[PDB]
Amino acid sequence: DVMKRAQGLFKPIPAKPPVMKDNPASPSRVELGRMLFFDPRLSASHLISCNTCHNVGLGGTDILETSIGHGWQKGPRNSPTVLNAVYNIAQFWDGRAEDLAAQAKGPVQASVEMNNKPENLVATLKSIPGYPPLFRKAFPGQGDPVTFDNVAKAIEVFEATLVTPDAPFDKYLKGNRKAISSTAEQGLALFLDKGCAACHSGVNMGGTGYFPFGVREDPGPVVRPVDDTGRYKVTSTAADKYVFRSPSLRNVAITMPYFHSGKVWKLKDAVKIMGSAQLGISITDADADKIVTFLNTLTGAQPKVMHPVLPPNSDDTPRPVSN
Amino acid sequence: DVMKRAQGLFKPIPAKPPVMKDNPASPSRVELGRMLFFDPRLSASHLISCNTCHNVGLGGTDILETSIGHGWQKGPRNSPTVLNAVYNIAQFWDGRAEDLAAQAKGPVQASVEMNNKPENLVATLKSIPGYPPLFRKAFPGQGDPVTFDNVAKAIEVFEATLVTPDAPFDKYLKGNRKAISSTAEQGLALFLDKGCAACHSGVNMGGTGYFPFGVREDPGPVVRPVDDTGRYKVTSTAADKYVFRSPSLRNVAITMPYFHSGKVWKLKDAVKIMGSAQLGISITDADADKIVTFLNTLTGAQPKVMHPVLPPNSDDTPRPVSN
Ligand code: HEC
Ligand code: HEC
Ligand code: HEC
Ligand code: HEC
Ligand SMILES: [Ca+2]
Ligand SMILES: [Ca+2]
Repeated sequence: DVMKRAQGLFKPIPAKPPVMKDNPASPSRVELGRMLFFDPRLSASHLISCNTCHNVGLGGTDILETSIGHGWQKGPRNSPTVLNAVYNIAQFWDGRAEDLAAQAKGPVQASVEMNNKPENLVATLKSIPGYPPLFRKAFPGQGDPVTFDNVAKAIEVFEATLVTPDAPFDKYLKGNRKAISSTAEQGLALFLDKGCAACHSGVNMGGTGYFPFGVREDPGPVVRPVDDTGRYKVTSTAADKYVFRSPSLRNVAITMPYFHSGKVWKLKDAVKIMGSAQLGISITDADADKIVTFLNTLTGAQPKVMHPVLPPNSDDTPRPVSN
Repeated sequence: DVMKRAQGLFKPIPAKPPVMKDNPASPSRVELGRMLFFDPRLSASHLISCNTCHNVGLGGTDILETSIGHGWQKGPRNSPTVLNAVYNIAQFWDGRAEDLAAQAKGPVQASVEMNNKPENLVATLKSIPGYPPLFRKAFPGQGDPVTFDNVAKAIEVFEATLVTPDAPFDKYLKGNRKAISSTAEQGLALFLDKGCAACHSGVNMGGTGYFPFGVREDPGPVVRPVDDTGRYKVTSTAADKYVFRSPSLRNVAITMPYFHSGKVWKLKDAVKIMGSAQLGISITDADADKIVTFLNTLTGAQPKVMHPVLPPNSDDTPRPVSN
């Protein structure tokens, strides 16, 4: 039976946030991470926060082809969702960061994203009187707790709470056959039988390893821009050219556009391109429609996040830098 | 007694949101307005929402000298707080919009702010399947409820909930003498005795009328940029040159920088400039410090807003425009 086959390849998202080794999630550290995720003072301009590009109301992404950051500069890649990102084997589309705490240091410093630097960020947080007390509560064994590393750890334990349990497919995996429609179940059988679960398996429906984008056919220079060689830039290993981490397909129906280039807006087109590029098949329009109906059952409960009330500047807070 | 004098000039913010005539606040219409306030699809770029420039975590402002909108374009004016704006006599620093619903049509259309147009906004909301149902619930007697006017009305009844009761000064006005410090009470006596309450009175501590910025002395061409003649641009009446609405001073300690130009970062400097420019006095540093201690008692309870979960695009949703 397709339910039993699925139960051998995928797992539901747990209700409880996962534990980060060597980063305990106290109430104070998670609260601090939620404040920092929404605080645009993490950026040089004081205008961009993590929620700008990973909007918790829009599936943890920004619904753009590629992100726009400091100075209205467009980046090379589509912003992947923060939802469930804690269950991926590594972070970024090329897997270059080992975990969420390592990842968070990237956007802060990237000139086309937040355009900040660690020293300015620490000075800024130290100048906001309400922040050092919260760092002391969250990192109480440190003489100097307001550090870049601690910013990254706080944001990690907050992001570990941004999981989306209870999608209809997870209720199916727990044994409720009626939680998805017959057409969704036929999409699930097509997903399994065409081979998609090789690269999109486990608790996260993906995020499990590194694969060429174009195992069987080049997706072409729009969907796969030639200069973006993926993990090759990370490892300098020729076998990594055009290799990317598979994405988690959880919440894919609400995180358009698709692929690391953001050039494919319709989920049905992304499914057909995956069949061609990865599997050398031409998926029919009727089969692609059933697979999309199945992928729509992977949208989980969206987190319900209170927007933080952030502590005010002092007169010594650094002034925004917008150039 | 200074408490009795204050009770004759100011009033505390009511706990209940005020009623908007001809815009009833049903649960559905207020919920819709909260979704729209946080939805960056109100902008051409799909990246800017009202919360970008009126951040509910940062006192309802953006803590910049002047706002930056579409294309990284800097505007001429500092963003005033949305908190308590429902109690001002008119909206914008020049009072050119009669109420919050009229005001909301401005940022949507301004090329240096959201850079949208009404027809594109309506088409975009109609293309997001979850939005027309919510407009029907909020505006049930209309055959075509997804309109620009209705967007503005929904956002108005949401903004009428963004009031900040329970500041320490309001507890003092209700008869608790100990709710503010002796030094704050001395600041209050100085505020009254120097004449500041003529222009900063009532329920909102301001927002009550139109006054020259520079009754007694020109603040100079940095703090009062010469090309920004305030209400003169609205009325073409020469007596309105450099006339601006007085701001509400509620939450002023957390809404820096100050004045419509955003050029004065320190509240103590703004107090001294008000004494010179408006009253022809040189406030001493000790008196300015007591007045700032009093203004700090005007920070009320900050609203606790759940970030909305916004309905996803369809494949017919217009794609972002970033140029
Ligand atoms: C827009 C200008 C961004 C801002 C601000 C932040 N992020 Fe981001 N994020 C962005 C892009 C374009 C990408 C992909 C880049 C690449 O080279 O692959 C990312 C990636 C992430 C991830 C990885 C998720 C995954 O691999 O599945 C995470 C967890 C993430 N971003 C988190 C994050 C945080 C915490 C931020 C504030 C400190 C932040 N991002 C800002 C775009 C932008
Ligand atoms: C491994 C060899 C894969 C197989 C087989 C399939 N997919 Fe895949 N998928 C894979 C990668 C490495 C990526 C990212 C490629 C990139 O550079 O962007 C993807 C991406 C998708 C997406 C887009 C998701 C998103 O952008 O967030 C979808 C919708 C998707 N894959 C679906 C899918 C289906 C339905 C498949 C069977 C027909 C399939 N994939 C096979 C790796 C692999
Ligand atoms: C930044 C790019 C802005 C965006 C996006 C929005 N607003 Fe704004 N707002 C901005 C400025 C610079 C100003 C002052 C302009 C002037 O000419 O005076 C405003 C003003 C307001 C007000 C008036 C408050 C008062 O007079 O006390 C309100 C109520 C307001 N803005 C609300 C608002 C809403 C609801 C928005 C989304 C539709 C919105 N603003 C976007 C800067 C920017
Ligand atoms: C009317 C004649 C006024 C008197 C007397 C005082 N103020 Fe005022 N104030 C007034 C206006 C019209 C404005 C806005 C001017 C502009 O173009 O920007 C202000 C502004 C302030 C501010 C800044 C608040 C903010 O930017 O949100 C403060 C802190 C302020 N006023 C304080 C203040 C004090 C302490 C006064 C007595 C010494 C005083 N004001 C008098 C109009 C008038
Ligand atoms: Ca995407
Ligand atoms: Ca201000």
